[PDB]
Amino acid sequence: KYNENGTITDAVDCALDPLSETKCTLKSFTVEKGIYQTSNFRVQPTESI
Amino acid sequence: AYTNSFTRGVYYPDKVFRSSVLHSTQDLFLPFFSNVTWFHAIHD
Amino acid sequence: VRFPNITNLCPFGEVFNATRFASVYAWNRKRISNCVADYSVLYNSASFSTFKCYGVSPTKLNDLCFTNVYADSFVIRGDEVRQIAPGQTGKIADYNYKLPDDFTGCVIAWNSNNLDSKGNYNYLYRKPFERDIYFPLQSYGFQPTNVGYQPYRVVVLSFELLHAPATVCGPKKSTNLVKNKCVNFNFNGLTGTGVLTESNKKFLPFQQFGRDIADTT
Amino acid sequence: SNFGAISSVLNDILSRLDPPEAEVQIDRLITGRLQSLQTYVTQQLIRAA
Amino acid sequence: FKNLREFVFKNIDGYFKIYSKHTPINLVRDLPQGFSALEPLVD
Ligand SMILES: *[C@@H]1O[C@H](CO)[C@@H](O)[C@H](O)[C@H]1NC(C)=O
Ligand SMILES: *[C@@H]1O[C@H](CO)[C@@H](O)[C@H](O)[C@H]1NC(C)=O
Ligand SMILES: *[C@@H]1O[C@H](CO)[C@@H](O)[C@H](O)[C@H]1NC(C)=O
Repeated sequence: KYNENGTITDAVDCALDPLSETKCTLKSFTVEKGIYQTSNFRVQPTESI
Repeated sequence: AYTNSFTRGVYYPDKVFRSSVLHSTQDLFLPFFSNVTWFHAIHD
Repeated sequence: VRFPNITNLCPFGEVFNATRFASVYAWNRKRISNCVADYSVLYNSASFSTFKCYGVSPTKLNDLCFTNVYADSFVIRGDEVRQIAPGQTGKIADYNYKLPDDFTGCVIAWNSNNLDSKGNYNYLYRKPFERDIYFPLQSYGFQPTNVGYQPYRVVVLSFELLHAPATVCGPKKSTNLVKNKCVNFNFNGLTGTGVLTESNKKFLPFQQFGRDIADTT
Repeated sequence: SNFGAISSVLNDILSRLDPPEAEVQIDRLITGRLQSLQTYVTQQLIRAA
Repeated sequence: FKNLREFVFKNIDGYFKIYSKHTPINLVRDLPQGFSALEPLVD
């Protein structure tokens, strides 16, 4: 978040938690009441065959 | 010893002036609320 | 047209006319900065066997300018000249001298059959811009009687065009700046049309350009 | 967006490449930007309905 | 402590990039909580 003087005054770490993921998805530091689709769950492989 | 990094570790990703804007960028940043090793210089 | 009012000339002669080139296993990387880079000399010169640009066209280099320019200087065998390019693979491209596949710049080479060849056994070969200082180490015996087996002196000019303060700019004179009128501007190689006015935008000392939502200046 | 081009900025393509190469990079931007307008207009027509 | 000096050191393709910020503090025990962005100084 850049303010009127071009100074970064805040920031969101998009992988910190589900709320931060929502804030990054909506490109805002404020999230309105509701349900948002923010990402996709995918099970990762453990080893190769 | 370890401490809480909180919201520290954010730097300007490039040399472009921007203002009144929310900008999304991917770079090597210190993850928020991560653990940073705490060293001492008393009596490291 | 605006460029820093610097009159120093860039030391290309110290790279291209060097007494000795380094080996490819231990290639040199010279920094070129704080100077005027006239690329017409290198381009127009007939002494080069090749002058191939992957980044920008060679005739645009006179207008365009860079934050830094680096000259990677070393000796290879003639048939291996083809391997010094983005997207290439092979025993040289993969083992001793790798370029980024997004490399911006020009690869310039000429033979040294009348200078380095004797036999000359001082040239040894073995990530992008890595210097890797039964062995993997092999060398050439360059002799004047060996075309594809003759030594070549290759200089790779790596150009950084990221929008930041420029230090290496071409032989182009600046003009006066006119405010509050529609003009065709060129700031350090960045062009466009618009009205230039005084502003209250507090750029930080490291910032050279500002941008809008559309990524325009 | 680059759309496969070396740069999203049209002037940066033109100031760096000769026409035989600049045209290729520009065609990539034209296709992407023309497609972008078509997407916009279609959405406006549906929304207008 | 009176002075907090934050730095970032990273290496990209052989370039050692340094960012930093100096700010006054009034805290001895640990890092102060808050937000401050670091500008680049050296490459
Ligand atoms: C910008 O800097 C001025 C001091 O020159 C200050 O008064 C103003 O509040 C600053 N603006 C913001 C958004 O912090
Ligand atoms: C940080 O360290 C604490 C122990 O002091 C531990 O419980 C916690 O899980 C660690 N967190 C991370 C993200 O490593
Ligand atoms: C190298 O020397 C020749 C004269 O033999 C000169 O014409 C050429 O421009 C010089 N090269 C550079 C890069 O200055």
